[PDB]
Amino acid sequence: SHLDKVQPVIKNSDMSVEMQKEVEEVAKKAIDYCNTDKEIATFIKDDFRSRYHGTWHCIVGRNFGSFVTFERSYYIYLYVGQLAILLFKTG
Amino acid sequence: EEAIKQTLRNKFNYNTRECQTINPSIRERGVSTEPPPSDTICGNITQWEIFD
Repeated sequence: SHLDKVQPVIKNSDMSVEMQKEVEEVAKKAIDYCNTDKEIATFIKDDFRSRYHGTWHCIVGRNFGSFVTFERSYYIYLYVGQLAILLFKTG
Repeated sequence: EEAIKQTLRNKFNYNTRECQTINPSIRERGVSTEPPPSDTICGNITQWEIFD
């Protein structure tokens, strides 16, 4: 029932609704698999890099802020509990 | 009349110069440009590690 409790929320999602839905599952799967925050960042990047190729940069934490240059239609910013999974691909 | 024509074309009434232009020799070369290697870095920052 923990997957129903976390209920991951997506403030800013400059991405297609299909690719967004995939991130929610990976985001939930990442946290319940991982023992620390450093491991969460590593699992997300590696999983997306395999699915969609290129140069991802993943950041997650309690309190931060983020001005970045990204491949247009490859940027999502979702917060779950107190963890903001921020992933973005660059050229 | 044929000989007279050949007799009309002289050495001092029809000089015969040679002229060419200086042409550089063609040459086929390869150049592969590969950008700097890009290394993954993983850093975590907590309030204590900053203060420490």
